[PDB]
Amino acid sequence: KPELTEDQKQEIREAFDLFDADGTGTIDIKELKVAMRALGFEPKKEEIKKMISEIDKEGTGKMNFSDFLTVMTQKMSEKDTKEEILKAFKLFDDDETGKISFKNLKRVAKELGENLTDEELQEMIDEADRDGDGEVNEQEFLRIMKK
Amino acid sequence: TALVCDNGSGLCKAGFAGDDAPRAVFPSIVGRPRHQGVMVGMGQKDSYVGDEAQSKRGILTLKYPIEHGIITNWDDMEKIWHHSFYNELRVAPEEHPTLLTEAPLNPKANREKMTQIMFETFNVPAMYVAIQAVLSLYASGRTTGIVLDSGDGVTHNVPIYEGYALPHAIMRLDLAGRDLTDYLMKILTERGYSFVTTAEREIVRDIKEKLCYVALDFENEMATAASSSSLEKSYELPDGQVITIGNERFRCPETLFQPSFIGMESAGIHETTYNSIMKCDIDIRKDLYANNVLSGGTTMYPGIADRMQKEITALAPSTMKIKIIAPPERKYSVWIGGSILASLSTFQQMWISKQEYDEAGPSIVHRKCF
Amino acid sequence: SMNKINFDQIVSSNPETFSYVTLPEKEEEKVPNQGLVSVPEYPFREQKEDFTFVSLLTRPEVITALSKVRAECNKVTSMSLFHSSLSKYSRLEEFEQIQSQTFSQVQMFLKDSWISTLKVAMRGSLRDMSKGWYNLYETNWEVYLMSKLRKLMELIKYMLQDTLRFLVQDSLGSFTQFIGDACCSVLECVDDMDWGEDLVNSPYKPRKNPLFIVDLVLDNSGVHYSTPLEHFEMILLNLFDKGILATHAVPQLEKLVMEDIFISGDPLLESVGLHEPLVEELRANITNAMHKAMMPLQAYAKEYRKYL
Amino acid sequence: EIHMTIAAYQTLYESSVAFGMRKALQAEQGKSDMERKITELETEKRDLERQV
Repeated sequence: KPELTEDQKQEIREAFDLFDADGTGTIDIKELKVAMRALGFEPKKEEIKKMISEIDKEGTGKMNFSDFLTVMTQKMSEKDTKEEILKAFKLFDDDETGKISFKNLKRVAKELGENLTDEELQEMIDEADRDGDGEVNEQEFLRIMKK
Repeated sequence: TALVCDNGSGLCKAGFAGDDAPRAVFPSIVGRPRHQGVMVGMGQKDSYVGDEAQSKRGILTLKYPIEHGIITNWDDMEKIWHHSFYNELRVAPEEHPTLLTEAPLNPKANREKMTQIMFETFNVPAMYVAIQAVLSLYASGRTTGIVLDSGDGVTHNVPIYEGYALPHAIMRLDLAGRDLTDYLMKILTERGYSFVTTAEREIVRDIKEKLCYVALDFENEMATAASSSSLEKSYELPDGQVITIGNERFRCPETLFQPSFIGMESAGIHETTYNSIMKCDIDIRKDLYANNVLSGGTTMYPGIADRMQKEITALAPSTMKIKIIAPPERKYSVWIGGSILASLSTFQQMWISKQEYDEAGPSIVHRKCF
Repeated sequence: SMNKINFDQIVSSNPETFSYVTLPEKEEEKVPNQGLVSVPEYPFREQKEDFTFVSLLTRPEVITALSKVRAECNKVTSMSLFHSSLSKYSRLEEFEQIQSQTFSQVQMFLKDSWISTLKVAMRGSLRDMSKGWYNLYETNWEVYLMSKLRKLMELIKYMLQDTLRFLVQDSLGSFTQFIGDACCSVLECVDDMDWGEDLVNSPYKPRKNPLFIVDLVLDNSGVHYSTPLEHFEMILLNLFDKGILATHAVPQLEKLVMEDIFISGDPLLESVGLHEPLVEELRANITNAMHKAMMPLQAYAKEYRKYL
Repeated sequence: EIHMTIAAYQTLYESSVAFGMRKALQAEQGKSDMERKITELETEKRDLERQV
């Protein structure tokens, strides 16, 4: 079942509370849509009314924080079209080789902040290098990650 | 619309709610003309109150109302409020809900009496009570804070948590601006300026505002002052005599940390605040270390923020980010808090009000209020 | 007043015709250059906004709840954990009965009556606060800890603990002072000194009527009262235990106040313990009071021991 | 603006005299409570006479 870290919850909390200083603990579904497109996704009116139907049987027009968080978690959870996968690899690779060197991974790790060890990084490289060429192509990245 | 009136014992402040500053300020003094038969012959009003009373201070009688932060006489305080409303505020008091403020731990009877006098005599339909530190934290803008407050007649520390005061950890210390003026007067007398009259004493107060500042490393500062004239700062009295002050400028503030100079034995303000948070609970201790906020006149002295930061850190375990904050307007900040508080529409729903005031009446200031 | 303004106009107009008369005074005003006092610039609008954002006071329902629990405390704070009042002397067993009864009564009152009352009253007010931070109908411990609601509840916990702490202190202090007013007369002066032989006469008297009534028996190699007094000292220390421990047993508010999820491992409230120094020194004082007062009974028995 | 200003001045006077007699009448009620105090204490002096 989808989950995200307590620090991710804290960040989402700051997002919610800045989204309106009015301290209501509930905010407009329209602003939820503005949030999603600020993340980079502009869902269509069918998805707008679908999510509204989730949030607001009563029709306040408002998520509470737990709805905001749970719908965020779900929309975070699913798989993307290839464009976003390419974006991911292009950020992972700034050697511009189409290869995730161990350097590329290690910098991405230092950027995100999780301190996972060098053998663990090299092992997820090794399994992610689905063709075993020495590191992971964007092809090999696709091949593992689409699974 | 709403009114806010406040008394850090030293001076009292009168303002319209939501304004970024109060509309008048005037000093916490009342005076009656010494021959009542002359007054009734004149029709000249019951009392001079506020600064014009000072202008006449010698021609009449003068008295203080809120000594050590506590009501010495109700009738005087109501005369203060009357003068405030008509002379400063002009509004009809009957037409504007009104906020009045008190020192903490006020003996229960005083709250009830104060309510009764305001509601019944002044005839406003609704009124609310607040404890000064609580409003000053509102001005700082936290529900979660340990406040230092010092209006020239008293000083307190107050922990407040999510908008309530944990009573037992409150402490009083009877060491405030008046005491500081008296100690400064003593030590200048040792220099040989020998201020004693009320007028001179006011001059001393002005010197406190002009030239005091805390030392950091007090013993080092004192040594450097002894070493050289370069620390001197000079001032000229209203009579045109020039007076010169060294070590004394920071030495006088030291009494706050160093009450043995006053010959009183409770540990200095920093210690008292530490001991208060020690009365508070480790659960909330971290946030208390996170928000140390300074309130009231004595905070006027330059640099005190750094001195507190050091001395608290030393007395604290060296395992938190201590943070002093000295909001620039900190003495007014008590009133600023009330102004914003009353501005909050929901407080209209908090209002104690005439209909309740009959049956629920005097007791609800205990029962309903905070 | 109308005639005043007429008079002032007239005298202004024709001074010489009645020059002996004075004018009234004349006075001036200078516009305070701002109608508000100086108070150098600060983010007043931003501070106000921040205060509105953080605070919990934007919700009259929680106001009604909190004021209600305050009222409950406000009768609670003037209850007593002990019968700090007795009409006249009493025998030991009656002390034990009436104090143990008092303790049981207050324990039932707190655990059943006070907690249930405050819980249902606040719930009733909370009931109709709908979705938002204040949601009774919480479904995640994490979000509850995130919420203002938990912080408010923890403040309720703080207030009701604080109040019962005051009740404990005021009961203990009053009770000890009440014993003190009886014992202090004998506490002044004993030092193993025998009160005399004036069998009808005693210097040791309570300021009021005595606490205790005492039965005297005379025996082969004995003069003694009732049971040797220390048995009373221990029992009264246990009376302290019964009352102070009675403070502990208040169920932690969270588990009754919030129902819509599992919570367990619930504590009690905190209460003032048995070793907070002010209580320990009251226990010392009452130890002195009884132990020393028992000695003049020795002195009186000493003179009876010849008649024995 | 000046019309409102004069209206305010009138309102001020009206309420100020309102305070003035409201003090006078509150004090007159206080004197009525004096009448109560003396009358009831006179009945208590009758009670003290009965007690002697």
